[PDB]
Amino acid sequence: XCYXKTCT
Ligand SMILES: *C(=O)C(CNCCN)CNCCN
Repeated sequence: XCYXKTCT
């Protein structure tokens, strides 16, 4: 998930 550039 890139939800806040978190790109997990
Ligand atoms: C979120 O985008 C992640 C994939 N990592 C980013 C680059 N491939 C997939 N979903 C989160 C992990 N379960």
